[PDB]
Amino acid sequence: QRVLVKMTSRNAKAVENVMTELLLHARNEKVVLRGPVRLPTRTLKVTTRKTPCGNGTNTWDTYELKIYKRLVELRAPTELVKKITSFPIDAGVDVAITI
Amino acid sequence: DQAQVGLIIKVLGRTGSRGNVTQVRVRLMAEEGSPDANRTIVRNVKGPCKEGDMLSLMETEREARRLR
Amino acid sequence: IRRIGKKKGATMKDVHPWRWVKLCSQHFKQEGKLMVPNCTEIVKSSHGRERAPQNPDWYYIRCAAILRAVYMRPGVGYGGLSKRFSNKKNRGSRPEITVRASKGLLHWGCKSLTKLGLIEKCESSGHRITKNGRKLADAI
Amino acid sequence: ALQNAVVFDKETMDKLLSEVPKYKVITPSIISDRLKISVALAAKGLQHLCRQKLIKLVSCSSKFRLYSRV
Amino acid sequence: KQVQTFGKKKTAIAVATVTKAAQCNIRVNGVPVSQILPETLRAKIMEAVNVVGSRHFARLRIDVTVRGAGQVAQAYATRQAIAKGLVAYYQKYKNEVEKAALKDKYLAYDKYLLIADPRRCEPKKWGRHSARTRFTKSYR
Amino acid sequence: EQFQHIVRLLNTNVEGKRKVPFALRMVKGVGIRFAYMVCKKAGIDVERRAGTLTAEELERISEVIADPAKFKIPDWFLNRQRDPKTGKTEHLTSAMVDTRLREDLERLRKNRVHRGVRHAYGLRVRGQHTCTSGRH
Amino acid sequence: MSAKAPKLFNKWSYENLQTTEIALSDHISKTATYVPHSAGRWQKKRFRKARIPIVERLTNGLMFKGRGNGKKLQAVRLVKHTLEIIHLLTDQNPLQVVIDAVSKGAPREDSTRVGSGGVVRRQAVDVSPMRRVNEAIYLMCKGAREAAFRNLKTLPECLADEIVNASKGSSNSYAIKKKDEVERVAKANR
RNA sequence: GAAUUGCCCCCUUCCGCGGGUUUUACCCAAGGGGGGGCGGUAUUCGCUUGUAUCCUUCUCUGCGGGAUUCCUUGUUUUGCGCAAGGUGAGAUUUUGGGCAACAGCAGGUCUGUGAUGCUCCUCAAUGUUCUGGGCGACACGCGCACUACAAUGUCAGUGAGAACAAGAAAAACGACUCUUGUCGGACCUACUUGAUCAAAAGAGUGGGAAAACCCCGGAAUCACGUAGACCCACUUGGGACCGAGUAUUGCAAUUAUUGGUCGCGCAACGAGGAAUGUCUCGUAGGCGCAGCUCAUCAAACUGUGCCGAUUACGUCC
Repeated sequence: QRVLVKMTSRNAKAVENVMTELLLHARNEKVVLRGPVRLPTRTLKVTTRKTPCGNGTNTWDTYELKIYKRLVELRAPTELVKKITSFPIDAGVDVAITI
Repeated sequence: DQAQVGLIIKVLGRTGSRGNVTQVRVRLMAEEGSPDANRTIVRNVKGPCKEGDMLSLMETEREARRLR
Repeated sequence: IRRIGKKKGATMKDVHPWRWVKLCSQHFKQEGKLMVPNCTEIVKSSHGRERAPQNPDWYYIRCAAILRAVYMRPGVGYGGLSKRFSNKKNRGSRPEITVRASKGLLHWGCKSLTKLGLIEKCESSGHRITKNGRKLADAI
Repeated sequence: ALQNAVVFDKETMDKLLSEVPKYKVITPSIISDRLKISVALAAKGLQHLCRQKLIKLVSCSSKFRLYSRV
Repeated sequence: KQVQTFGKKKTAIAVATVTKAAQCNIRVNGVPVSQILPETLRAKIMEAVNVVGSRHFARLRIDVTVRGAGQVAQAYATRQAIAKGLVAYYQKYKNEVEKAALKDKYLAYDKYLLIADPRRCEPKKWGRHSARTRFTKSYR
Repeated sequence: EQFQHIVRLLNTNVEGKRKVPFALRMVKGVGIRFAYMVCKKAGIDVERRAGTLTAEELERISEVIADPAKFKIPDWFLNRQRDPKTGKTEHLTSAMVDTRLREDLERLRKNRVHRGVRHAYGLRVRGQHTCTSGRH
Repeated sequence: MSAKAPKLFNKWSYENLQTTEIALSDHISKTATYVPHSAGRWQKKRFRKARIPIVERLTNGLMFKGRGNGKKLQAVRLVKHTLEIIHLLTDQNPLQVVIDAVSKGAPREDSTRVGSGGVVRRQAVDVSPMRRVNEAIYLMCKGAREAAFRNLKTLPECLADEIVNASKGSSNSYAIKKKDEVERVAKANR
């Protein structure tokens, strides 16, 4: 492995606060940053009939979720990673998968 | 076979009973100013029409409504 | 390596290797004449004889895209499952022959399982398609 | 009797090598119009006239083949 | 000296490259352009070279990589990629004069050079068997 | 010289079709049997039916249909394998297609097993549905 | 060059080419492309579908029905053989034939309905140029399809037969009958 | 480093002479001379064939750019606008969706719900019953609705070879071994073997929690200068029914569950009456794949892609 921080979320304008600002700490602030960035957004798509009984003209609804995914890289910091990560914990339903 | 032509100088109306046909206004070109004198006539035509197109007539002395 | 994708690579470039594979026999042409890998028939098993054009492909292709082996190869098999029981239609392919072919090509063709191709027999029989056939007459 | 035939025969190969190479357009089909032989063995038949150059070719084709006079 | 370009048609994107060898000739994929088995498609891909002279404007060496649609669409993609390349190479390594000339001959012809083509395909919808067919049922 | 017209291969008339396997279909007999022409001692294809009992002789073919366990021995290729009144059989007929069949029918009829009940009434005996098709 | 000005069907020449009728001169195009396969978008506006080369109005006009149909590429390949037949038959360039066989393939007068009263009454009504073109294409192609169903065995041939028997004025073709009957109706509904 | 080891030159110009020339001018054949291209800092080829260096055209994605403008001075009333052309990636609701007022129907649903009023039933129950067996949209002269496959020679049918698509799908279930509070396996798929002899099956190993594995996603339609078979016949067109053998799924496949090869085809059906369905451009039609349901089985439904037209762009009958 290397140090790979991934960020996943259910909406945009959530990810951007975490990534695109508040990984500031590793950016130009103290140490090197190699920044790759963002990945295929996936769609989770659940088609569902609209009538609670059997009648009608056979209408439907389609519902959707969006996933959002991000990814950034650091070249062996030796427990500066503690600092860098911990400052943004922010926004409900953003999760942070550090490797 | 005798095939007389003529030019579509303008259009008049689109007049049919389902839009099937259309009226148009013809300048004969077999007009010689003397034993053919027609000036401008009108005929019924069929399918899409546009000014400056030419059409083919094997008959003349029939107007596009008559008295019938 | 250059196998399949050199000069032509239609029928012309397969006929010459088949011709080669005969003559000096160096390759198994195992019993089982009865075997249908592309299906659908109510008629005799293969008209042009299945074994005859089958052999070249399973070194050619395998050294073109390199380490395409066993179940990879069935993908360029064909079929519709044309007669079905007033059902629609599918793809299908029967895989087995590829394995016994690649064994009967392991005398000349495949260098190893791990890497593939010798000095390329068909880089040679390929290069005489510009030049010579085995005959020329009226409609070639 | 035989609307179309399988036969190798006298009159087959006779009529072939006289009437056929004279014709301006030659197809395997039109020999079957003479109520004589198929459009099957016709094809192959023509190919050994064309070898001996009684007739000439116009297109290399598959199923669609034709020939002309030499 | 190089340039790169892309032609496109439907989903299929085809990339391309132009480099100078001025006694050498054009291929697509690995197969050379004279050998590309459907006759009609073969014709089409040549019309980027027959329009705009011969080897007079283009004895350069060109190779393309087509990805992502079936045979027909691959053809049209190719044409665009070739022609784009020719143009672009002229712009960079030569004057604006002779460049503009090439353009006039393309656009004249029925190719219409920048035929990028916005048509794709519109979606299946819930009340239909795809995009304006609906369903059939009795007693309307 | 002389062409075919109404040959026999069972004392049963057989068209002189100009490819060999397709004539034999009449004898029942179907395409993915015949292609044993290799082992049948006339290896011919692309050859008329009319050339019989010459040096592409008739009883060659005929014998290989009678006993196919000496011209090569695979099953999965035989009408009846593992008979349920004898140990094993090969079976390639007529004449016994309308006898052997009929006997299976009769057997089931007797002891009244379900397959045999349904077939006396002429109803479908496999999976099958009725009440919309088949309608006579 | 021998490329830049030359445009040929596969060797057949557009260089000296005429339409015998002034009526359908501008509604029968002049081909100037190699092969009869092209994009679309000529049905995107009311008149643009007669600025398209005539060999495509043949190719596309021969594909109808499902059966397993291979559509475009298929059609082209048959047209090729057809033209070849024509050339050695009448000893004339193919393209010229076609561009005449069109013109005579379709009536100049027609019969339609002004009637009412629960019954019809029909007058004689002339036919615009655009019609005559399209009608001719149609009926020739139809004659082929029918003729080739189980009669002959030939795969192009009866195509060529319609075209040739059209251009000369013969009643052996499909189209020329159609024309005759339609005018023997129209002109006598007056 | 490895491999093939070969192409089954061109342009421009001047002069001469013999023909064709009406003297002449003009023109064709043949030949010679001069000028200019040119093998350019390049024979060609490796998604396992490896060293070094550099880049972001093609990919991915969040937030943003991107036209009733311009002209025809046409048409129109100066107005609202309209038609043709131009500009352009795109030209008029740019294209396809989702959303959608007021007033209602005694439409459907008490078989969606710890959504329910009043009633019925309650210990030999109309409850519970994951209990054993049967029945269920399944049982068979017959009518009707929707679907799929055909009557073949416009790929048309059994055989062969070539190229080639994108949305999408998979991960946790108290048992197990780990220490002191947690690893692995129950889901996909590759390769290899089985295969010194059918399919279907069997077995061992490895990867992937998904833009890493499967995957360079080798779809089918399709293409063929493949000298392929076939030949107009209910035929090798179509299969419906029907018998035998075998393996897998599952606690249980008998009323055949699903595959997979032999026989049955001599069972229908040869373009279809009255009548009738919905469609205007990447559309109609043809063709295939995935998701859905879920031990097992899709001619259905939902979604994505490929091949891709004819006619009209009008009226009120």
